[PDB]
Amino acid sequence: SMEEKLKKTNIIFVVGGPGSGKGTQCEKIVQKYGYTHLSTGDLLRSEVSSGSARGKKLSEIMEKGQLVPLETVLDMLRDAMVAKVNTSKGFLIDGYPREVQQGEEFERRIGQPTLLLYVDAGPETMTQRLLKRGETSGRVDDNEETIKKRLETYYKATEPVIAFYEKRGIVRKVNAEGSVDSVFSQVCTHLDALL
Ligand SMILES: Nc1ncnc2c1ncn2[C@@H]1O[C@H](COP(=O)(O)OP(=O)(O)OP(=O)(O)OP(=O)(O)OC[C@H]2O[C@@H](n3cnc4c(N)ncnc43)[C@H](O)[C@@H]2O)[C@@H](O)[C@H]1O
Repeated sequence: SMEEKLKKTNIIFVVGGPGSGKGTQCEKIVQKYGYTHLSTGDLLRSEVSSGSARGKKLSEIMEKGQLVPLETVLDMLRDAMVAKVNTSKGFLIDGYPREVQQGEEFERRIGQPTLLLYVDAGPETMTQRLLKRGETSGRVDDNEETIKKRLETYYKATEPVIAFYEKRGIVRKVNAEGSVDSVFSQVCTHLDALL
């Protein structure tokens, strides 16, 4: 089973706000440590690209800055894991869990996290990076009004996730401000402590 195989492979939740640099940092973790980077947003956007009726409904939700329903995103993530479970040296789950129920369901049905890497940026920094990214086409959810809704959703639903895992004792926090290299230096100090 999935649950059985995953007991021998580390799972790291990587959680931060929109434009926190979480994805950027996950790609550097892959380069250095050779974990599997799975992004729920990337999975959802591929389904938009497919032009399915579901992709249509997903673009509407993402373009409003809201959370896709839990079962839809958890099933896609699960499939992505099954596809790599026999070769993976470890999983970086980027952008899930984004609400407390998402963590509960994942742990009940898939597996338990070793670590939550909290990429902690301020909202002014987040807004700057997303407005900058929005100067090129490709992410229509970088619309300035959608940036605001994404930040609101993050503080309402996603910050409570950090506090939950903090109590459990698995949170390692990095200051997400500064250069990519300076943020990654912190990430490495924490990962090198365990890995
Ligand atoms: N679990 C879930 N449940 C329900 N719905 C879900 C879900 N997961 C996703 N969704 C849906 O999908 C949507 C999109 O989510 P995501 O795919 O996670 O997109 P995001 O919040 O923009 O983060 P992303 O990883 O792309 O960007 P990053 O912070 O790396 O920042 C990248 C930008 O910052 C720049 N940057 C990075 N580090 C920098 C640094 N140190 N200095 C300057 N710029 C930096 C980069 O160059 C780049 O421009 C959600 O809003 C939601 O609707």
